[PDB]
Amino acid sequence: GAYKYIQELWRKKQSDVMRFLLRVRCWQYRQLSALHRAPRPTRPDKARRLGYKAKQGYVIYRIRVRRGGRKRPVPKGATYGKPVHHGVNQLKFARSLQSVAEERAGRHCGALRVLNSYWVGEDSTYKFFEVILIDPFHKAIRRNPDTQWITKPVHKHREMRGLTSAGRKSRGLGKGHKFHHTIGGSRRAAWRRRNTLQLHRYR
Amino acid sequence: YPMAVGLNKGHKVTKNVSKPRHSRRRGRLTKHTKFVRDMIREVCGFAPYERRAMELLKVSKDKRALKFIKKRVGTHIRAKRKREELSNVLAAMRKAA
Amino acid sequence: DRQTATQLLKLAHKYRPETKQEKKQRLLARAEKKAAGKGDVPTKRPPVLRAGVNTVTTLVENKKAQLVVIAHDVDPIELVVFLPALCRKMGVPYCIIKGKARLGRLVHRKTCTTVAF
Amino acid sequence: APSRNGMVLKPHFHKDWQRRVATWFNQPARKIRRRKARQAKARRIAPRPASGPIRPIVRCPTVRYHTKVRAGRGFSLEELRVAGIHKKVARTIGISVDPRRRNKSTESLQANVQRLKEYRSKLILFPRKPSAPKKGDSSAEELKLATQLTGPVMPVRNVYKKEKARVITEEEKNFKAFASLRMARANARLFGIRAKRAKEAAEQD
RNA sequence: CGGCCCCCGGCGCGCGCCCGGGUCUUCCCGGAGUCGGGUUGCUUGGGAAUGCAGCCCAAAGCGGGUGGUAAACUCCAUCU
RNA sequence: CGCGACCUCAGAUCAGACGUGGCGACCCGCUGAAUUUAAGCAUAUUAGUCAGCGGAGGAAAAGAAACUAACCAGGAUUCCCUCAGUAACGGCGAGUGAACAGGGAAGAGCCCAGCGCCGAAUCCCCGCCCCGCGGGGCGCGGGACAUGUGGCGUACGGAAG
Ligand SMILES: [Mg+2]
Ligand SMILES: [Mg+2]
Ligand SMILES: [Mg+2]
Repeated sequence: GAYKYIQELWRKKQSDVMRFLLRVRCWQYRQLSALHRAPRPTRPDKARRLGYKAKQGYVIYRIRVRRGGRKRPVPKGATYGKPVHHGVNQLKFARSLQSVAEERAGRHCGALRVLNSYWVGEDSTYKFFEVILIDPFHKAIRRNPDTQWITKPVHKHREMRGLTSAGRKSRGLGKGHKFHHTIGGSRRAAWRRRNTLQLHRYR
Repeated sequence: YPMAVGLNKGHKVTKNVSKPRHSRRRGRLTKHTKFVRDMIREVCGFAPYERRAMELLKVSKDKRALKFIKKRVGTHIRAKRKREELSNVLAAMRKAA
Repeated sequence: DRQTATQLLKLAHKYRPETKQEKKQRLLARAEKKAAGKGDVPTKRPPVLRAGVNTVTTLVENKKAQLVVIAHDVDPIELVVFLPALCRKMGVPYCIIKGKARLGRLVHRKTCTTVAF
Repeated sequence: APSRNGMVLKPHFHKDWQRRVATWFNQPARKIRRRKARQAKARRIAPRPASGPIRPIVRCPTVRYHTKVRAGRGFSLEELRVAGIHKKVARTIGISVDPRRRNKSTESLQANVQRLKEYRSKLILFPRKPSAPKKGDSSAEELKLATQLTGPVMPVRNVYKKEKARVITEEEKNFKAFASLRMARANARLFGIRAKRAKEAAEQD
C-alpha cells in the first residue's frame, strides 16, 4: 500500500521534510534547459493516476514556464482605441500556465500524443510541470485496446484544441447552472446557436 | 384534509425506506485510512501557519486564534475544525504528560 | 557497515527469487508429477524474499515480515521515507543497506529498493 | 423617429445577423432522410420492437406538471431487484435501465414492477439453438406480427378516477373552507417565530 | 426487363475462450499546489462577483461541492 | 591503481518507425479591434464578432451528474419547437438577454489509478520452424521492458473473500 503513503506525504508540502526536497530539486530543475526529457516520473503516485504505466511507449518531459500574466504586445504601450482597452499591464491570459506547459511539450514532439501533466515545482520566476507523452506507433501502445483510443487520428494534438485535463478547465464547460455560457458543446457553439436567426419555412 | 399550502403540504404518499446509495458515504474515516494519515503526521509534522496558531492557542486566546486561521484558511466552517483539532493535539501534548 | 551487510546479503542470497529459467522447468516438473502421483500438496510453503515497496509495505502493516532491508540512494526519497517510521510502529526490524543496485542484483533486475524476509 | 400611438419596440438586429441565418429548405429532405433511417433500422433489428426498449412510468416534476405521467429513462435498479431480473440481463432483453434513479414512494415503485412483469408476461424470446432455459414452445403461434410500433406498452395511459356520486353529508358541507387555507398559511409563516417566543418565556425563572 | 464481368453484410466444418446467479456473514472503499479564500484583470443576463486566469494564502475526512442576496447558527435535500 | 553494478547523461549516415507542408465551407483552442449606435461623448453598443495565430476530422466539439429541483419529483450529451424578447444586465439610457419544467429527433453505455489478492501469471525485439494465402496469429529459443509495479478479476449503480 505504498502509493497511499506517497500521496498523503505529498499533501503536506509546507512541512520541513517536504519543503526541503521540493526546493533542492527546484534548484536542480532550474539548472537544466527549457524542455528536458525525464528518464522516469519524479512522482510515480500522481503520474499513474493520470494514466501513466511503466511500459515502453510512455515518455516524460519536464518543461519550464515563466510565471505571471501577459503584457499586451503593443508598441510603447499605446493601444489607440477607446479607453476601455488601454489595458497594457494588468492582463491575465485566460488559459492556465499548465496548459501552456502541455502545449509546447507537445509542440516540440509532434510524433507524440500528450495524455496530461502535473505539477512538480515553482520558485518565483519559473513553474515546473512534468508532461507525460504517449508514442502512438509503438507496438505496446498500438496493441492493448485499453490504450488504442489515442492512436486514432482525431486525437492528434490535444492541446492545440484544449482537450486534456489542463486544457478543458479553461473552456469553462460543465453541467450545471454555473456553466450554461457553454450549453451546447463549447462557448462559441452556444454563441452561434443563440445568435442565429432560425426563420423557418412556414413562418 | 389535504392542501397544497401550509405546514403538511402536498399529495400524501408512503415513503420507500431503502438503503442509501454507496456514493453518499464518501469522505468517511475508514480506520486503515486513518492509520495512514495519523502515522505520517509525525514523520511530516506541522505547517508553519499551524505552529504559530498553536503558540497562540496554548496561552493567550481563542478569539485571536480563530481570526488568525480565518485569514489563512479560507472560510469560517473550515477555520473552526482546524481550530479544534490543533487544540486536541495540543491537549494530547500538554495534558497527556 | 560492510561486515553486517555481507552477513545479510549472504542470507538473502540463498533466498533468491525465482528466475525465469527455473520457472520454465518448475512447471515442467509440476506436470510430470501430476502425470505421476497427483498429489494434493507438494510444497507446504516455498520460502522466498518479497521485493518491491508496494509489496513490502503491505507485509509490514500486516506484521507478516521478519526483517526489511531498505535501500539508500532512492532517487525521489518520498518513495521510501515513510517506511522507516512505519516499521517502528508495526514492530518490524528494519535496516538501511548501501546501494539500491546491489540488492537489486538479488532479484535479477536493476534496482529493487526494498526486500523483506 | 417615432410617431403617434404605437408600441415601443426593441428589435434585436443590431448585429451581423445575415451571416447567421438558417433557412429550412432541406427540412423536407431531412424528414424523408430520417424516415429512411427509421425504416432501414426497423428491419435491421427485424423481430425486435421499433422504438426500442420499454420505458418506465414517470411523474413530471413541478407544481405545473405533477398531475401527469410521462415515459422515463429507465428502471431504477430496485424494480429489477423486486421484479427479479438482473441489471446486466435487463438491457439485453429489451428493458431500459437507469441506475441513477431513486424511488422515494412505494406507490411509484410498484407500478413499474407491475409494468415490468406485464412486459415479461407478453414477451417471447428466441433461442440460439432450441434449448429453452426458462422458455417454452414454438414462438407463440409465430407471434401474430413481426414488429410493434411507438412503444411496447403505450407509455402514457394518463388515467383518471371514477368517483361516481356522493350525498353531501354533514360536516363536509360545514367546515372545510377558504378559512382553512388562510389559517394554514399563517401557521406556516408564524411557526418559526412563535417557537422563538416559547424559548423566551421559559427562561424567566 | 433480360443476359456479361467485378466487389460486399450475415448459414455451416477446424482455431481460439469458457462457471453464472441468490441469501447471509466478514472485510475493503477512491484522484492536492487541488478545493476553498483574499485581491486583480477579462468575461457573463448572473445581479455582496457566472466563468476564466495571474498572484498571495492554502484545506478537510459523519468530509467536500451545490441549493441563484454577503454573514453566523441549525435542520433537510442533492450530487461525489 | 583497477574491476563491476547502477544512476544521471552524450555521440552515431546505428536497426526500425514516426512528426513537418497544403486545403480550411463546416469544427476546436487562443488572440482581438474600430467603423457604427447612443442624434455629441468616455461606461455601454458594435462584439467576444472582422482581421491575426495554432490544431483537426468526415463530421468535430460535448457526453454518462461534485445535475436539475423543492413535489406524488425528475435522470449522460447534442438538436428542434416552446419557455422568451422572459427573469436579469444597462450613463436602468441606447440597447443587451439566458435557464429549468414541457413536447419531440436520437438513444448506449463504460474504463483506470487507488484499495487488497494472485510465485510478473504481463509486454517488446530478434532466431528458426507446425501452417498459410493478400500476412498476422497461439507454439519452440535468447536479448530487453518491468517490483520506483506489467497483467488478471475490480469502480462508487457498490466490490471482494
Ligand atoms: Mg525506457
Ligand atoms: Mg489605430
Ligand atoms: Mg406567424
